[PDB]
Amino acid sequence: TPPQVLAIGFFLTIIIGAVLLMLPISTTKPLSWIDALFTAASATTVTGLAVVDTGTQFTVFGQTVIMGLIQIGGLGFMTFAVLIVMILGKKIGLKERMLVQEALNQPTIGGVIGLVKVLFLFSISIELIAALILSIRLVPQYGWSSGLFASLFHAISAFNNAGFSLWPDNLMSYVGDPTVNLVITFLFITGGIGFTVLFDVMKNRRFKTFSLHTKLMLTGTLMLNAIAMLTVFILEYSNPGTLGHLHIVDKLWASYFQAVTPRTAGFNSLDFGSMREGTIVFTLLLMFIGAGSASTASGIKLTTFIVILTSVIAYLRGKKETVIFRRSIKYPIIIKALAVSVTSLFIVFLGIFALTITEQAPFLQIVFETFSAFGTVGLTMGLTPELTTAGKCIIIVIMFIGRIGPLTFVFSFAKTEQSNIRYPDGEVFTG
Amino acid sequence: TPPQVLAIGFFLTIIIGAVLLMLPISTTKPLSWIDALFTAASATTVTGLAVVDTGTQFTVFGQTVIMGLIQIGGLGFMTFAVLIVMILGKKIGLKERMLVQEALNQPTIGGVIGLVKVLFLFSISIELIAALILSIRLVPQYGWSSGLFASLFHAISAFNNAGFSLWPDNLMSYVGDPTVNLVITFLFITGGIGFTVLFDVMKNRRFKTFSLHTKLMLTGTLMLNAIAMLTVFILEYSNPGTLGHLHIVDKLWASYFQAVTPRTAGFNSLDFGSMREGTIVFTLLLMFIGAGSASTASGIKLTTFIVILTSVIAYLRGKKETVIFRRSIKYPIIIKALAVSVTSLFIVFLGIFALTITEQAPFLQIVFETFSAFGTVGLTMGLTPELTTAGKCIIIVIMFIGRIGPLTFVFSFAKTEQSNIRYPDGEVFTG
Amino acid sequence: KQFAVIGLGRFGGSICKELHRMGHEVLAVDINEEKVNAYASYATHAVIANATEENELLSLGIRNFEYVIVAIGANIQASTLTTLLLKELDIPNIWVKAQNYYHHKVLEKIGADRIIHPEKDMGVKIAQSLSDENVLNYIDLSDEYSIVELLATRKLDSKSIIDLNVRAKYGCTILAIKHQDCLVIMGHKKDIKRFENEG
Amino acid sequence: KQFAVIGLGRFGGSICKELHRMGHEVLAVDINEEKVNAYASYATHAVIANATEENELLSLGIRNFEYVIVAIGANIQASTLTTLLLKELDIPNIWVKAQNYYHHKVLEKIGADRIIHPEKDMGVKIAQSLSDENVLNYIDLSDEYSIVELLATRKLDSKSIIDLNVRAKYGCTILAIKHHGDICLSPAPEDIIREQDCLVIMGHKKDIKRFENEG
Amino acid sequence: KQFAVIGLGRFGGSICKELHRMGHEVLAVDINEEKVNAYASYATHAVIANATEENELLSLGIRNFEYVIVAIGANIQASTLTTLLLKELDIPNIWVKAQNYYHHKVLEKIGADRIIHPEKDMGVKIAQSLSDENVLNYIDLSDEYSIVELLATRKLDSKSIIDLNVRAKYGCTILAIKHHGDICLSPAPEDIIREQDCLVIMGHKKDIKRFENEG
Ligand SMILES: Nc1ncnc2c1ncn2[C@@H]1O[C@H](COP(=O)(O)OP(=O)(O)OP(=O)(O)O)[C@@H](O)[C@H]1O
Ligand SMILES: Nc1ncnc2c1ncn2[C@@H]1O[C@H](COP(=O)(O)OP(=O)(O)OP(=O)(O)O)[C@@H](O)[C@H]1O
Ligand SMILES: Nc1ncnc2c1ncn2[C@@H]1O[C@H](COP(=O)(O)OP(=O)(O)OP(=O)(O)O)[C@@H](O)[C@H]1O
Ligand SMILES: [K+]
Ligand SMILES: [K+]
Ligand code: NA
Repeated sequence: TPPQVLAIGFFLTIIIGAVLLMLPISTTKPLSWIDALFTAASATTVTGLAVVDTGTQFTVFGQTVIMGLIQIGGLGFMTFAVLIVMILGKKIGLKERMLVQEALNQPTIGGVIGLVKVLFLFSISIELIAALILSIRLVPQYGWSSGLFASLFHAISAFNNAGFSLWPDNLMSYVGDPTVNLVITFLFITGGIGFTVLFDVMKNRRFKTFSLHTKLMLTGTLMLNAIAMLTVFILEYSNPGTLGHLHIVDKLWASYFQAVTPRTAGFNSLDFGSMREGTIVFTLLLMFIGAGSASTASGIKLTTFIVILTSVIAYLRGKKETVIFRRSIKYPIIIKALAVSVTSLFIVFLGIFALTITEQAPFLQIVFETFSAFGTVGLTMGLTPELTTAGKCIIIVIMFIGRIGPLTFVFSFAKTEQSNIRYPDGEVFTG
Repeated sequence: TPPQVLAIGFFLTIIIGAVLLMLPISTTKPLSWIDALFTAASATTVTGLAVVDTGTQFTVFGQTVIMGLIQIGGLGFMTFAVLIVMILGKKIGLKERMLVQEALNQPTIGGVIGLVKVLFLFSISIELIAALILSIRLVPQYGWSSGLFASLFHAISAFNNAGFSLWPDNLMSYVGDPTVNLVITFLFITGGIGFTVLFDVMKNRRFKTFSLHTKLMLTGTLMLNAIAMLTVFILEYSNPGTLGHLHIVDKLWASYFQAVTPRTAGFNSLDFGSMREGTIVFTLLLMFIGAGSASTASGIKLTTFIVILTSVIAYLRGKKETVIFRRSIKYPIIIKALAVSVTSLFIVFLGIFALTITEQAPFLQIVFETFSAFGTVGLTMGLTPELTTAGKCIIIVIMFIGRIGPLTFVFSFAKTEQSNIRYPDGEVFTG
Repeated sequence: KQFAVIGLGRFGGSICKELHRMGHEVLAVDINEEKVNAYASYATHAVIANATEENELLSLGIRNFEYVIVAIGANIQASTLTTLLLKELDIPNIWVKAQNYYHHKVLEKIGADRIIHPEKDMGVKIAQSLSDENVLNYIDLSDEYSIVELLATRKLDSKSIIDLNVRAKYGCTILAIKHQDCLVIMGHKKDIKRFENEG
Repeated sequence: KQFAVIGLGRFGGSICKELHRMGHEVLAVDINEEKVNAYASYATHAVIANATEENELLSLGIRNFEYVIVAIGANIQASTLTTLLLKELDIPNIWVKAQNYYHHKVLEKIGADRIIHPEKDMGVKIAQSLSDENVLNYIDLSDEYSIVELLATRKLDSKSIIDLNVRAKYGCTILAIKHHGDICLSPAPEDIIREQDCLVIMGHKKDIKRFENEG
Repeated sequence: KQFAVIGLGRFGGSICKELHRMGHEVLAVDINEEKVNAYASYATHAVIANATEENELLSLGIRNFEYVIVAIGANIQASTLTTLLLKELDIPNIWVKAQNYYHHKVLEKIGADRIIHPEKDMGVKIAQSLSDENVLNYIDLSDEYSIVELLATRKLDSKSIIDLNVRAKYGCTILAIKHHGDICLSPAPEDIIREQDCLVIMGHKKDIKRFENEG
C-alpha cells in the first residue's frame, strides 16, 4: 500500500494538472487532449519533453500551472503532503511515517520526517536565491515583467531537473554566458546530488565524517562529469554543427554544459540533432544513469551503477565481497541494485520496441527519445514534435514509470506472498 | 592458467588459419591481410561474417581449410587436443583434465573426459548422417563433385552454428524447401542446445529424470523459439520486401527458420536489410541470448537469461530465493550470471561506441553488427562488406571475446588476488 | 493417489523410495536441509519445511493429499503438533509413527487414523526367529494361528509329503516348498511347535 | 605516525578512540565482526581479520606501521603467535598486553618491545586508595619517592602553608593546591587550605604517610 | 602417477607438500574451507568435499587416481566409510592413516592396501633415542638386525678404525662415518674417529648394544 499510494497520487496530479491547461485562460491556441496530457505528464514527471513550445502555446497562467507541476513533481508527491498535514495539525502516525520512508526510498524510519523539514526548507531557499542571481541578467534583456518571471521559472525548472524553457531555443542563446551557465549548472547538480547527501554535507563539514553514500556521490559525480566533459569536447571538437564555430573559451562552456545536462536536467547549449553518432551513444549511457538516490533526478541512480560495476569487477578479480571506500556491501544492497537495472532495461527495451512499431522515424532518434523519456531527461533529436497520437501515449507511460521508479511501479500490482518453505538446490550452468 | 591456455590456443588457430587462407593455393582471387585474418577469425570463432564470398574467393582447398576451422572452433580447441593425446596413447593427467573442465564450463571434473568422447562421436555421427540427407536434394542439382561437397560443408557449418554457406545467397534459394529447412534447423538446434543436454537425453529417456539444467534448456528453447516465430510472422506478414510475395506455406517456413536462426546459426531465408525495425529490435534481444553452456553457440546463454529473469521476478514478488522447477538456485549461480550479462553488455556497448567513431553507417546496422558479432551469429543488414580496415579490427576483437566468453577472457589477464580479510558493512541507497 | 511423507528418517525415507519406485506422486517434507537434498531425486516434490507450522503446511497444498504419513517418532512435540494440524485440515488418512506406549495414547486421542511401531513390530518378529531358529518368517492370522515358513532340518531330508502326517497327527497344512528347503506351514501356534520338535 | 591496534577489547578499543581523538591514522584489526562495526567510525581503517595468520597480516600492509599494539590478553595462543609474526616482519615497536606472569615471560622471549598489564597496574593503584582513603591519585617517581594528590581533612582546614611543617619536619614539598576547580601551581607562603581540597605533595614515600597520620 | 590426499592434517598436508615438491599431480581433498585455501599453493588442485558421501567422491574424478591416501586418523567412522567407497570404486592402492589397534582391524577387513601409524611408529623411534642417548637414527632390517647411526663419545676420540676391533669382537661392520659434516662411505682401515662424528654401524640388534655399552 505505501507503493500504491504513491502510484495513485502521482497519476492524479497528471489528470488534475491536465484540466488546468485545457482551460482557455491557460493557452492562446487550442490544445489537444493528448498535448495537454503530454505537457501535464512531462511536468509532474519533471522530464521537459514538449510537443508544443511552452512559451508560445501557454500564457502566464498556463506557465504558472507548469511551475506548480514542476515543484510538486520535482520534490515528490508525499513531500508536500507531509507539509499540508503538519500545517493542518493532524498527527503524523507510524502509518503515515511509512509512506515517507517509501517516498524517499529510505531503509530506516529514524528521522525521515525531519528530513522533509530540511529538504523543503532548503529547496525553496535555493530556488529563491538563484532567481535573484539570474535576475541581474534576465531583467535588462526582458524588462521587469518578463525578466523577473523568466528567472523565477528557470530557477524552479533548473533545480528540479526539468529543462523547460520559455524561449524557443532552450538555452541555445546563452552558450558563452557564464552567469546562465554557472548558476543553472549549480542548480541541477546540487538539486540532483541527493537530499540525503546535502543533509550529510551541511551537518558534517569534513569529508572523513561523510557516510558511504555521501562519499560515493561526491566522488562519483566528479569522476563522471570529468569523463563526460572530456568525451564531448574531444568527439565534437571538429564538428561544424556543434562546438566548431566557437571560441576556445566558448567550446569549454558548451562542453561543460552538455556533459552535466544529461543527468538529468535536459537543458542544452548545442543542437543534439547535429551531434555525431559517437557522442550520442555516450549520452545514452550518461542519461541511463541518473544522479542521487533521493533527489529530483531519475533513471537508475549513480549509486546503483557503482554498486553493480564494483560487484562485477570484484568477481572478475576473484574477490568474495564488494568493497567500496574500505566498506563491505551486503547482499541485499546488491540484489536491489540489480533489480532496478534489469527492470529498467526491460522497460526501455519495451519502449524502443513499441515505438519502432508505431513511429516511422530513424532508429537512433527512437533510442535517444526512449532513454530520455525513461530517464526523465528530456533531450531530443527531433522526434517529440513528430510523434503520432499513439506514439505520444507510449512516452507518457514511459515517463510515468521512469519518474516513479521501476520498482515502486511493479510493487503496486505484484503480490507479496511470504512462504517460509525452502527447496533443494539445483545445479545450472550459466556460462 | 586454465583460462590462459584457452585464450592463447584460440588465438594461435586464428594465426594458422590466416596463413593457410593467404596461400595462393587456397584462393582464386587476391586477398588482403585483414580479409584473410577476418575470414579465418570468423571461422574459428564460428560466426559467419563474410567480407568476401566463400564460394568464389576460395578454392576447394580453401573451403577445406574453412571446414577445418569451423570444426575445430565449433567443438572447442581443447576437445581435439584431448583426442590427439588419446590417439597418441598419452595418459590424461589431472592438469590436462582441468583444462577440459574450464573449456566445457563444467563445475566438477567428474566424467569430463567421457563427455569429450561422447560429444566428438555424436558430432561426426550426426554430421555424416545429415550430409547424406542433404545429398538426396543437393546432388541432383549440383552434380557429384559439388553436390556431395556442398552438403558436407553445410552439415558441418549448420551443426557448429557457423552460418557459412557456399552460395552467394545464403540459403535464400531454399525458402520454401522443407528438406533443407528441416535438416539444417535440426542441426544447429541440437548442435547448440548443449553437449550436456544431449548426453542427458541420450542416457535418460524419461523427462522426470532430467537435471535442472536439461529441463531449463529443453523447455526454454521450445518457449523462446515459439515466441520468436509468433513475432516474426505477425510483424512481417504485410512486409513487401520479405514474407509478402510468398505463399502461406512459405510464410510459415521462413518465419520458423528466422525464429531459430539468430540463436546462433546466422543462416537466412529472408533479407534482414529489408525487414522492419520492429523485427530487428526483437532479433537483437534474441541473439544476445544463445543456447547451452557447453555447446557450439555463444552469447549469454539461455540458462543465464532465465536465472537472471527469475531472480528479479522472485525479488519483485517478495520471495527470498530463486526457484525454478521446484529447485532452489544458490547465490554463486546468480553472481556468475550477472557477471556474464553485465560484462557482455559492457563489451557490446564498447563495440557500438567504437564502431560509431570509425564507421560511417546507419546506426541500426552498427548495433545489429555488434550484437551479431558478439553472439557469433553472423547476420548482417549489409554492413560487413562495407567495413573499413579500422572497423574490421574491432569486429575481430568482438568475435574473439564473444566465443571464448567474457569471463574466461578477463580471467586471462586478471590476477586472482586471494585475501581472507573482511570489512565492516556499508549502507548505500541503490533505489 | 497422492501421498505426503513428513520426516525423511530411516522409516520415512523408505516409504518415499518405495512409493516412488511403484510410480506414485510423493511429497517429501523434512526440516533438515541435507535430508531433503538426498531424497530430492526419490520424490515427485521435496520441500525443506517445518510441518508444525500451519502456514508452511498450507503452502505445500497439503489439503490435496489423501494419505499423509507423519514419520516422526523421536520428537513427540513435533509429531503430535503435526497430526493435530492435519486433523484440523481434514486429511482423510493420517498415519503416524509412534515412539513408546505414551506417544501411542496421545495420538489416539488427537485423531490418528493408524499408528505404527516399526521397530517394535520388527523386534517382536526378530525375537521369534532368535528363540526358534527353525522359523524364517511368519504372519499371525489370529492370536493362535500362524503361517510359519519353517526351515527343513536334516531329518526332513528325503521325506515325502505323504510320509509326513502333519495333516492329521499335528493338524497342520503344508502350503509350499522352496527348494534344507523352506517349508511353508499353517496351523495352531501350539500345534506347529509340535512339528518343529519332532521334525 | 601510523598505529595499528590488534584486538578491540576494552583496552584495545580505548586506544583506538583516543588516538583517533588526537588525530592519528589507526588501523583497528579484530577477529569479531560486531567489534569492528562498533569501531569502524572510531578508526581510520577497520578490518575483520585473524592476526595469527601471515597471509591476512600481509594484506593489511602491516609493515607500513611504526607501532603495533597487540591488545589480546586472554588468548595466550593468539597473543604470542601474533607477536611472533610481527617480530618476523621487523616491526620497530610491538607493544603487547599480557595476562599473567607466565604470559609476560613468553612475550619477553619472543621479543616484545613493551609488555603492558592494564588491570594489574590499575588494581595496585586502586588498592592504594582503598588502604588509605586520603589519597586520590599518585605517581611513583621511584621505589621511595612519590607524588601524591592528597585529600584535605578537617584538621588541615584553616591552616596556612607556613603553618604546616612539611618542608622542614616532614621533608616534603607541596606542589599544587586545587581549590574547587581552581588550581594553584607552586604555592607561596602563605595560602589557607580549605575543608576538602587537593593537597598535591612530593617527598619520600614513608615521609608522606607520617604527614597523613599526624596531620 | 596421480595422487589424491583426503584429509589435510599434519600428516595429510605433509604428503601433499612433499609430492608437489617432487613434481607430482596431487589432488587435495578436505572438508574444512580453511585447510583447502591453505593448500591451494601446495597442490595441483584443492577441493572442498566430504569423502564419506559417494556423490561428492565421483565429482572429484576419483577413479582417475592410482594412489589415494585417506589421511583421516581421528574419525574412525569417516575413515572407514571413505575407504569402503574407494574400495568399491576399484581404486588400486588405498593407504589409510589409522588411530588405534581396533581401527587397524577394521581397515584390514574392508580392504586397505596399506595402513599407516605415523605417531605410533615415531613414538617407538623416539623411545629408542630416549632409552639410548648414543643412537640418532636407526632402521630395522629385521627383528634381529639393524643399521644404527651412533654418536661418538669421548673414548672413541683419536681412535683409528683398525684400533677398534668391532669386526671381530662384536661382528658389526661400520658402513660410513659422518666426518665433520662430510660423509665417508665404506671407510678403509684406518680412519681416525673424532670427538663427535656419526658412526653408521650395521650388525645384530643385540651386538650393537654391547658396542654402545663397552664403548
Ligand atoms: N517438525 C518437523 N517437520 C518435519 N520434519 C521434521 C520435523 N522434526 C524433525 N523432522 C525430521 O524427521 C526425520 C525423522 O525424525 P526423527 O529422526 O526424530 O525420528 P526417528 O525416531 O529417529 O525415526 P527413524 O528411525 O525413521 O530415523 C528427521 O530427519 C528429522 O530431521
Ligand atoms: N587472533 C585474533 N586476531 C584478532 N583479534 C582477536 C584474535 N583473538 C581474539 N581477538 C579479539 O581481541 C579482542 C580482545 O581479546 P580478548 O577479549 O580475548 O582479551 P581480554 O584480555 O579480555 O581484553 P580486554 O580486557 O581489553 O577486553 C576481542 O575483541 C577478541 O575478539
Ligand atoms: N569426511 C571428511 N572428508 C574430508 N576431510 C575430512 C573429513 N573429516 C575430516 N576431514 C579432515 O581431515 C583432516 C585430518 O583429520 P583429523 O584431524 O580428524 O585427523 P588426525 O589424526 O587428528 O590428523 P593429524 O594428526 O595428522 O592432523 C582435517 O583437516 C579434517 O578437517
Ligand atoms: K528533466
Ligand atoms: K554463427
Ligand atoms: Na529408529
